[PDB]
Amino acid sequence: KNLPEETFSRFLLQLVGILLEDIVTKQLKVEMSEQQHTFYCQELGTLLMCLIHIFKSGMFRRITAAATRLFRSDGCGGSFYTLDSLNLRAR
Repeated sequence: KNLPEETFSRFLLQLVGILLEDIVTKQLKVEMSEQQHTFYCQELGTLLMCLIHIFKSGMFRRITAAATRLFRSDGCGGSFYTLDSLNLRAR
């Protein structure tokens, strides 16, 4: 028995995990071009803007209450991008 809010928040956060683990460790020439890297940055920008509008506009309350309980808890046995891995990628 899984909640819909859990599925939405896990999907968005694993997508940020994908984008971050791509943007950090992938070389600027031998894999992607310059326009591809700028589009990576633009995609992650509009994704975090959609996440901010979800976390701020107040029409989405259950999604925030879902995110508060899974940001804080650990990854399920390493089967998820846990939060401090995203902090390593951000730092």
